[PDB]
Amino acid sequence: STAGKVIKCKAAVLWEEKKPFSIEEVEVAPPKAHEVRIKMVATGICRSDDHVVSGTLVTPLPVIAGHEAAGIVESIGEGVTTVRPGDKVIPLFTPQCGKCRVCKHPEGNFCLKNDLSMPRGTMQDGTSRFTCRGKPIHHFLGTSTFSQYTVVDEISVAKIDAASPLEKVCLIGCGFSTGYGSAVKVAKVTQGSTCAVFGLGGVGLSVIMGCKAAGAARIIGVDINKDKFAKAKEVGATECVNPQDYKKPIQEVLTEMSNGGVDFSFEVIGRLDTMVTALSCCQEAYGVSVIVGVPPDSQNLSMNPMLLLSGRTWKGAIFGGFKSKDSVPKLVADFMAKKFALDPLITHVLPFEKINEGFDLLRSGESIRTILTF
Amino acid sequence: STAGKVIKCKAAVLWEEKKPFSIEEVEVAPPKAHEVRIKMVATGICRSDDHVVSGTLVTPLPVIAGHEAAGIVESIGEGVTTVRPGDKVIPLFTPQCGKCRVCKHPEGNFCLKNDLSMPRGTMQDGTSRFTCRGKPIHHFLGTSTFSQYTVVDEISVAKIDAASPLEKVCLIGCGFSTGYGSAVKVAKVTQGSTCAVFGLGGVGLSVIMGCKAAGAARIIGVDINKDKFAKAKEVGATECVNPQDYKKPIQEVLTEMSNGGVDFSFEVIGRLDTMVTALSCCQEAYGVSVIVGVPPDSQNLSMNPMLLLSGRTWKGAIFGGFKSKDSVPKLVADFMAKKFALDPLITHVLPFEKINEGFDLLRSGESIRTILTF
Ligand SMILES: Nc1ncnc2c1ncn2[C@@H]1O[C@H](COP(=O)(O)OP(=O)(O)OC[C@H]2O[C@@H](O)[C@H](O)[C@@H]2O)[C@@H](O)[C@H]1O
Ligand SMILES: Nc1ncnc2c1ncn2[C@@H]1O[C@H](COP(=O)(O)OP(=O)(O)OC[C@H]2O[C@@H](O)[C@H](O)[C@@H]2O)[C@@H](O)[C@H]1O
Ligand SMILES: [Zn+2]
Ligand SMILES: [Zn+2]
Ligand SMILES: [Zn+2]
Ligand SMILES: [Zn+2]
Repeated sequence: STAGKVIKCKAAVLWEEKKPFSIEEVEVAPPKAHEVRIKMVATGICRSDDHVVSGTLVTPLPVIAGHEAAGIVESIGEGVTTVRPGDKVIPLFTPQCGKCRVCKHPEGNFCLKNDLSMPRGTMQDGTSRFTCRGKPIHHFLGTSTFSQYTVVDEISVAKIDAASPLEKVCLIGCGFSTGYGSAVKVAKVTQGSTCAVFGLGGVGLSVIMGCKAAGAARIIGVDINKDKFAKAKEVGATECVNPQDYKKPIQEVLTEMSNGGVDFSFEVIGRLDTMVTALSCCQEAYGVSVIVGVPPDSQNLSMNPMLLLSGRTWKGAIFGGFKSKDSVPKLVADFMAKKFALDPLITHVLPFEKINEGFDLLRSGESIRTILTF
Repeated sequence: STAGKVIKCKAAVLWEEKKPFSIEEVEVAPPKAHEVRIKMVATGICRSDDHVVSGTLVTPLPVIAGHEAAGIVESIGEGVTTVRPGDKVIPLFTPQCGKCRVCKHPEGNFCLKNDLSMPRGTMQDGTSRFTCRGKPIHHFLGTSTFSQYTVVDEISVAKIDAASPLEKVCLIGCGFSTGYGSAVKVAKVTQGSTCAVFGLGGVGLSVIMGCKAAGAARIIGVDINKDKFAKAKEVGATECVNPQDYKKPIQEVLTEMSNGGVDFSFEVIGRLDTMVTALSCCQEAYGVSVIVGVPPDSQNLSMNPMLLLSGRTWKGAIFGGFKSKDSVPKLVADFMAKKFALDPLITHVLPFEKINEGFDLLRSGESIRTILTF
């Protein structure tokens, strides 16, 4: 009838680097103790899944990527208590073991039981829940959501509102929370403040919303593509500056506009130079700059430490600084409240079989966000 | 009888770069509106006064340096209300105009009316209160304390406790507050935490005390001079590590000891490399590293931004992050309380006429702190 045993579905497998995804037939073993098996309803395509493909983000291959999705619980293993079959959920790429040095810390969120630091591409027990033909296939993070079914550990799953449109809230899985959290939890934006966001992409758009929910009073969005300027404005940016029309460094034109410099700056592109530029357009005495992302293959940036000496702060974070298991559920509750919208972000919805087409839209172009539906 | 007119005293003048101080006879004009004239009782010799000498710290010459001192008020100009003649005071190199964008900010302390950003070497009105023979001599910061008399603006002076030993509390003028504040106000050390302090000098010693007052539970002091290890221990460090005996990078031996890394790290040497090293020995998910000092002639440091992405913070500050006019007075009150001691810092007391000898002790050697008495 149901499941309590091996399943057979299609999943997008990466056998080799820089090769497309091969839609294959795989077997998904039943959940062991404290594991949960989920049937995917939708998964978004994020830059990091693409790194894996390039070999930039180094994790054991073949693998089953994806980490930004929402689904419905099919079956739960022994000792599980946070979810029940039928429950809407969101796989968590940043766990919440809830008892490490970091989980217990009032601010920390990068659970020690994560798998990006030193990826293993397995489950918490060190075995894989996947095989294609006779070959085991590795997990991605603790999610591997580019499969019709996946198994995740209980500290890597969040139970959400049962009324949740899983085709839209899947965003809270990475893209949206990463940006939004950077503003409201990491930089801890104050109201009346002036903010600058470098990069008007999806995560970028997310920050501008956090800055807005946060109460900010002025949000300058900066990008060298005039095209991205409308949604940003529509979603929250009060200004949009294209550094390509100025005849001077924009850190300069930025400090001039902010009359001393912005209160908080966000670098959501991942560029080294822009990393330093965003640092300097921040008010020298009490400005806070946040790095939302740095490519897995990033090199060292040159910086003058006198930049920090005045009184400036430089932070980083993963997953918008949010305690994953505790917060994901609340972001949904707020989305449900009518609080924020997620629609201006979804620019494309494709059937899951057309994954490689999703990556093309992504890889080169403008597709703010492509959602793969199962 | 008294003063309400020009005074004639000796001051240590720097006519040219990399030339010793020449004890000369200068005339100190009476305080104009909102100025205060102070008779120096003692002034400490700090690294930054020496930068000036080297040309590293670029300010208009000839000048009358010094900025770390305490004294007694002789006469006050028009509109003055915070001090009365006879009052013990401490000149403030970081003003508190009390009404700028930064003074009004709940955290900011680098008043916009300071003179290190773009030094003028004058008073707030843009004229000099000094002349040697017929030649005007420039001010240093808004202090110029290497004179038997000096004139400072009212936002650059702090009224302290009348019972205050001015030969010891002069420290609160730079050295002590710069370190102490870095721990208790900038990093905002929490109790039970583990801290690491790179540099076991005077300011360095000051941080270890702030970390201690702060409630910390473990303070590793690191320096490549076994000699500095006793006072540090005596003043607060629970451990002292000399990176020269290890066969591995100490960021490594540091993370090993802290089992993940220290909660807060302080770089009080001013070295680029050590700047990066201190950043990495901090707990990756929620570690906070503070730069207490960077030489005026510092170059760019190479750094991998992935260091910040985990969740680490990097701050800087000037004058221990303290709102100068508001806080100096309290540090004295606390010192008076019997709270902390300032004695283990003063390693030498010389008569003011032997200034150049003070710089020698400083320039090359071990003299934790040399106090010049008038
Ligand atoms: N030199 C530049 N100056 C300004 N804007 C730039 C520059 N180079 C690129 N951009 C802009 O930055 C944006 C990049 O975002 P996307 O490519 O659309 O990707 P997004 O998902 O929004 O951000 C991905 C980035 O953020 C990090 O979290 C992640 O690691 C990755 O580095 C685009 O709007 C692009 O025009
Ligand atoms: N590579 C190194 N590793 C470890 N310790 C070092 C190293 N190089 C120097 N030190 C130690 O750092 C200390 C330097 O402090 P001092 O020279 O005594 O000067 P201090 O006043 O304590 O600090 C001055 C420094 O701090 C900044 O606020 C200021 O701008 C200046 O750069 C000494 O104990 C010295 O042995
Ligand atoms: Zn944990
Ligand atoms: Zn992602
Ligand atoms: Zn001010
Ligand atoms: Zn000083």
